[PDB]
Amino acid sequence: QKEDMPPEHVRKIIRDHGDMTNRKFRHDKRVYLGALKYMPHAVLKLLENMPMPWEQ
Amino acid sequence: KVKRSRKAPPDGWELIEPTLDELDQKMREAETEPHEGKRKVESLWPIFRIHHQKTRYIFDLFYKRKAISRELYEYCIKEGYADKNLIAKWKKQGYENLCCLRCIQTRDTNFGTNCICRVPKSKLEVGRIIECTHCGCR
Amino acid sequence: RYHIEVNRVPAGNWVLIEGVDQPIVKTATITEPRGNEEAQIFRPLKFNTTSVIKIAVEPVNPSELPKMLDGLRKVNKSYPSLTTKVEESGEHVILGT
Amino acid sequence: VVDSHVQYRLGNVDAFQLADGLQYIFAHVGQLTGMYRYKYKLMRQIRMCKDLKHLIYYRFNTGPVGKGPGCGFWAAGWRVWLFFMRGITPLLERWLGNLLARQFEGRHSKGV
Amino acid sequence: TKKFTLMEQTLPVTVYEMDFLADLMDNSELIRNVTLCGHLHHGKTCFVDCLIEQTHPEIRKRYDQDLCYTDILFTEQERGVGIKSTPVTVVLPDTKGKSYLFNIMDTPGHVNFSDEVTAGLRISDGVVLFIDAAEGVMLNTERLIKHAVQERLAVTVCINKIDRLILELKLPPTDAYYKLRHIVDEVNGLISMYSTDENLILSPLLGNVCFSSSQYSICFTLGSFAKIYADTFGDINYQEFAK
Amino acid sequence: SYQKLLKYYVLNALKHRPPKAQKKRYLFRSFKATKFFQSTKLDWVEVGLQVCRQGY
Amino acid sequence: RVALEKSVSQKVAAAMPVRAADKLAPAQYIRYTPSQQGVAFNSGAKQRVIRMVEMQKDPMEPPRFKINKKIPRGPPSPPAPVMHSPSRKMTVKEQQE
Amino acid sequence: WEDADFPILCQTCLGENPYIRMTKEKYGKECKICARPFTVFRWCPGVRMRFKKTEVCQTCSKLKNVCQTCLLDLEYGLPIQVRDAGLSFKDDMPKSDVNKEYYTQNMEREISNSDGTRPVGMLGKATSTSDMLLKLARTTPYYKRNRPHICSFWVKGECKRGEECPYRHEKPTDPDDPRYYGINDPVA
Amino acid sequence: PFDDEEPPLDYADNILDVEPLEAIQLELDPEEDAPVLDWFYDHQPLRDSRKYVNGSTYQRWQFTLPMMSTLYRLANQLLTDLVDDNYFYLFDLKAFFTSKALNMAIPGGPKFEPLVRDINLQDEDWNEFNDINKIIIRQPIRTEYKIAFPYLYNNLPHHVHLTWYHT
Amino acid sequence: KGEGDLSQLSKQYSSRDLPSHTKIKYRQTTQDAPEEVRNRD
Amino acid sequence: PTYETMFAPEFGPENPFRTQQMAAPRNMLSGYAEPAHINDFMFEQQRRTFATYGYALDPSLDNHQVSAKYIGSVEEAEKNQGLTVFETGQKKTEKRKKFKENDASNIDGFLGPWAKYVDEEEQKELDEIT
RNA sequence: CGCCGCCAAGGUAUGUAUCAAGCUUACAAG
RNA sequence: UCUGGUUUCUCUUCAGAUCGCAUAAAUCUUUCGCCUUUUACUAAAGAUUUCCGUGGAGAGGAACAACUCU
Ligand SMILES: O=P(O)(O)O[C@H]1[C@@H](OP(=O)(O)O)[C@@H](OP(=O)(O)O)[C@@H](OP(=O)(O)O)[C@@H](OP(=O)(O)O)[C@H]1OP(=O)(O)O
Ligand SMILES: Nc1nc2c(ncn2[C@@H]2O[C@H](COP(=O)(O)OP(=O)(O)OP(=O)(O)O)[C@@H](O)[C@H]2O)c(=O)[nH]1
Ligand SMILES: [Mg+2]
Ligand SMILES: [Zn+2]
Ligand SMILES: [Zn+2]
Ligand SMILES: [Zn+2]
Ligand SMILES: [Zn+2]
Ligand SMILES: [Zn+2]
Ligand SMILES: [Zn+2]
Repeated sequence: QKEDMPPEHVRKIIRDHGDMTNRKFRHDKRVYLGALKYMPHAVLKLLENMPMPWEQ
Repeated sequence: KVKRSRKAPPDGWELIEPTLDELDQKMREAETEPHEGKRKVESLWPIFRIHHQKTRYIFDLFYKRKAISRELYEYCIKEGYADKNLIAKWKKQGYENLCCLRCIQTRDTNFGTNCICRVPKSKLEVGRIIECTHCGCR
Repeated sequence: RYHIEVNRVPAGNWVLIEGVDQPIVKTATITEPRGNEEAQIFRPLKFNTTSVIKIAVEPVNPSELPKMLDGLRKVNKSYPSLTTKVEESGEHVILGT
Repeated sequence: VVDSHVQYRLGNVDAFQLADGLQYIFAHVGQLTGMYRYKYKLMRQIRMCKDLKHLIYYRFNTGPVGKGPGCGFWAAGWRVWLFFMRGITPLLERWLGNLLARQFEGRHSKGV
Repeated sequence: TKKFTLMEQTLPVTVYEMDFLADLMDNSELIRNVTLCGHLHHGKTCFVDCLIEQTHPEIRKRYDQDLCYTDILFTEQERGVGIKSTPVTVVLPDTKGKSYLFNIMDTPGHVNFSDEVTAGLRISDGVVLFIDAAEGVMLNTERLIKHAVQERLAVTVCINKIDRLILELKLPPTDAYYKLRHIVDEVNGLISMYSTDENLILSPLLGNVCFSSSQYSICFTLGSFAKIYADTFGDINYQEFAK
Repeated sequence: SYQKLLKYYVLNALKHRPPKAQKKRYLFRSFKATKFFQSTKLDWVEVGLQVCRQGY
Repeated sequence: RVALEKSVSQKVAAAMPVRAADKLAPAQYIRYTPSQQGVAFNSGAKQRVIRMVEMQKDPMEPPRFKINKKIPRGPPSPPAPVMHSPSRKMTVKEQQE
Repeated sequence: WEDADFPILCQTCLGENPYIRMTKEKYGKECKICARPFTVFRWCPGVRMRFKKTEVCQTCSKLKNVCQTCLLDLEYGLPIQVRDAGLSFKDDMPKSDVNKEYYTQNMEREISNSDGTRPVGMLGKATSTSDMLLKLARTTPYYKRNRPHICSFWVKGECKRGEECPYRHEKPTDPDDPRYYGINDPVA
Repeated sequence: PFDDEEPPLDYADNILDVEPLEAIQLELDPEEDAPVLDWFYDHQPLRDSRKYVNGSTYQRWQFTLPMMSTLYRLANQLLTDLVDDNYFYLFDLKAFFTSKALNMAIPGGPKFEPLVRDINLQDEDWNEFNDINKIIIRQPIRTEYKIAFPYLYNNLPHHVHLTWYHT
Repeated sequence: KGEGDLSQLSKQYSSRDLPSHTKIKYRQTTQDAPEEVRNRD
Repeated sequence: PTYETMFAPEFGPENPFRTQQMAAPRNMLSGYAEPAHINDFMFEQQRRTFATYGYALDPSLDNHQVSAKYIGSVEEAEKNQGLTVFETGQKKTEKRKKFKENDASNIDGFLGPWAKYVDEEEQKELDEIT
């Protein structure tokens, strides 16, 4: 029983974090390197789901 | 604005469209403004607040007031102007002044419990002006 | 594909035996060995085609020729129109259809 | 690939031209990424794009269609560069596991 | 070690235990053995599959590949040609419906495998012939009826694949009758090339030829079809209507 | 190029050993049950620009 | 076998633990009599039962601690006595050999 | 390097509730002396109080019979050198990083694996006690240990949180009087 | 399509309210493409309709024959007119497996590397006694004959598969 | 209680330590399986 | 097992050579720590009862061999006569009235549950310390 | 009957002594 | 007259099947081929895994579930 949230949440988090060059977010940047392990599995699940040319 | 259903939507969408345009403009302002001073997570409370009020506007416009028909209500949900999920927790009994869906998820919380936004204030201790760290306040 | 066990077989039917067929190469009949009525053997069947193509055949290793002779005889048993021979210059030969 | 779709949804390139776009991307990697340089076994798949490109690109041009750009039939190159990632997920997930380990807890000199 | 298509479990059929072999004892003499012969790809080793599914209530019927498990050998399940028969012993009930026996052999129909059909012709007498309705009589068909009447076996015929005549060639019904009348007339005039048995002709009215489609398991012939006219809404008294 | 695709078709169809994999785990059904991952429903190109931003 | 089986099971669920196990169900309470101070320390703290849960680990974190340390090997097991036969000395001549 | 099951925890750090709920990690922080990865535990002592997690490992607590987070004596509720001078013996431990440091912690752990019940060398002289230390063993402890430390932005008057600032306010600390053995300022 | 030192474009203020242009969308007419017309260009086409699809997991589908005959008409230009596996005599998978095992090639087919059956040997008296310029050659044995049935035209075959024969 | 680097102290999932040959052939009955050794001469 | 065996007292002068804490039973260096299987809900209820109102029932097994009192601060328990937090109480006193705007129509005027309440010399010392 | 398409290390040393950001906890505390 | 259930989400083992109407990458052991040495490699065989997916099964709800198969 956990479900979708508004789409303006991911946008707000990533627009905040930006390029991680501010000092407020320094506790999170370690976790960013930790998500490098699962980046090829993010790119695979991306490119499986390209829109076909008959879509917008 | 993206509509993603090519529908030429039904009636009366023309009387809710300036309202929903105002809420979308305020959501862009509440999405774009900087995060300096706003501490870490109070800079993400207002998107939950205006999402709550947008879903509540369509909510009390349809179930309570019975102005909008069913088809335009399902349209406003299926486009994106409401939650399909949060009205389903507003329809249930004990809770329809709800904050958002993060104070129901009992494993977002570490102790396996629901957040203290969702505690009857009459039966909490008298003066502590706690604001939920997820959703924003009670 | 399966096999159901039979105690005894009355006439009119057909059946497969289990193990009379060491001294046989083609069709023949069987009786009891009691010096009885001497059924003057059924004629061998007429193929209505002539096995005319004729390959010579040889084992690769010249050592173990009787094993391929055993295999060749078992071939000649299981394929009735086959005619195998061996001639004066030593090469075995199979002529078939 | 994402810059192709964002060029389309900025609206300053259209759908036939995008389809020809990312068909060129899937067919001509190696010429525009230099990924083969660091893992050379995938050069096979570069060639397997370039081979099957001919299959499509000489049946577009059957009849009065012309020998220029426009072959936006991009499924058959997309598939093989996904079948690459199908088996390059665990390998370079493991390579990055060892990289992040050695960065965050140091290398072990005379251990193993 | 390798096997050649072994089966076990002596699969349940209808009756064939020792509660019916005791009455198969005298019915081991009224067996009316057949060796069905046909041309190459005329559905007979699938026809025996159709009747063995009629016998057994245990099937792995064709959804993707055909159930030619009477072509048992591994040198014939990859070719699809038939190299070796395996004759079958079943029972078949008739329109009255107690039983008969029908020990039945199904030879390869390839012309170079004209051997093994001969080895069934000197065993049994039933030479029920298979012809494609959609293709006609061909080399092994005419050679094989010739070899059958040279042995003066009982030349009946089960022409097959009329679905292939009409789902595939899509003939109108009168022209389908023209094709079937033509093919029965051609096998009649072909049998009467060696006329020691001048009276013996074949037609549907004699109960001598049964149509079929082994793809979809239909028996046809009018002495059995006017039964299905009879049991529902007829009261016809067939075999005078059927002829 | 025709025959060099038939070569790959044959090499794939020849070496088709049956799938002896034993257990099934999911790694997204494993992630989403944590307090740290949240689900949403986003546009495509948002998610593409999202992961290229994150990869940088 | 069960001892080294649970040893190697915890080992491979720690050497290769990378694949998708559940966390735990740490609802297990623990009661402990604080047997040190209690007179008016938390007046009535006779036995003070607590709820111990286990904090979630996010699967996007690198290793946290620098596993790179080397100290020299410590004191071993203190020596067992030695107990040979009576040790001989040979000569001054075969030792010279 | 170290697992645990339950912490040491003198009574003033638990708080005034007999019913407290507490959370654990598996390799949490490091020990603030020997950098050893213990299992950090966290709880809420009281409703006006900070969380006070866990500061040193179980090994560095079993060495000097010290509680787990506030670094006081488990028998008394006193600092370390008060106990060691009041028992006239120091139970030495090095100062540097390796120089005998992790060597002696490793080996004193290796010879503490059997008991897990009492401190390693203090057991013989923790009996002959209760004369010079019992005059100062402050029972009914003050819970100002557990109060949350003073926030900034009330120090600068900026704190936009208003009432819901969880930490504290209007406690300006004084820069005149605020490790493990010596020397410590309030102990003198 | 984007220069360096340009951060990747920020989907909030850049293309969020920008409408897309147009998809490809080959125009389907009614009276011939009447069944598929309402749903043919849709993300999952029949998703919330219990008559034709499983459900929202989108696992199973059942169509009707007009609705599939129109799809079969639309799906030409990339679908083969071969009604049977009879065009594929000596282009089957098993013909290719035999060609691999026998080091030879069908023309227009794949050319693999040899396998463990690399080098043969026969001493001179033996292959001289079997095979001189003695045999009655009439027409040469092509390699399609050897790949067709690799036993009488080919000595020592192994690791070999055996092709289909006239559907 | 804090073993060497293979146990918990390292995330270095090296290749050559990947679950290969993860089931054991036992010597079956036609070979010299120890039940057929417990009596032989 | 028999009651007389375990309930039999120990002969001796109790060994007062030790301190109070080392003579006391333990398994962990700080008190005998042992597992338990309390109901989750009544644990949470009496926990929240103490956390709000400063009194709860005491948990024990063998303290006095009979223990049925309240703990914390005692007198406020019988001021409320032993009520809980999940009870609609005998009075509704010292409540605090919020102002509500729950239309979702006005903009910058809708405060649902986010409503801020109706209620809404040292710096010399702070500058001399810093 | 139509192979083929290329990165890194291997060279411009390393070893010491003073001088900030990077990264690290935002803690135990009369 | 009585009998009375498809979706969707999580776990629970079994998989023997073109588990997948197509098809990745790795490790080991040998032969190749380029090669100066090592990783990047080559392209065949053998035996192993990982990974992207699936099939049947127990349980918990919720989703019209009361429309009604029975
Ligand atoms: O790869 P490019 O040189 O960019 O050009 C390729 C392709 O090249 P390859 O065949 O070498 O892979 C062929 O062009 P050429 O071989 O003639 O150079 C192809 O086939 P056609 O030339 O028969 O069309 C077509 O070239 P064209 O530009 O004529 O379409 C195509 O071009 P794309 O690069 O646009 O795919
Ligand atoms: N259309 C149609 N095809 C059929 C029918 N019966 C069999 N077939 C097809 O004919 C093909 C070859 O026939 P088989 O099933 O091998 O039977 P067969 O005639 O005995 O072939 P052999 O054993 O070689 O003599 C099969 O693949 C079937 O698909 C039928 O009744 N109608
Ligand atoms: Mg060297
Ligand atoms: Zn709320
Ligand atoms: Zn909320
Ligand atoms: Zn809350
Ligand atoms: Zn420590
Ligand atoms: Zn303490
Ligand atoms: Zn403050």
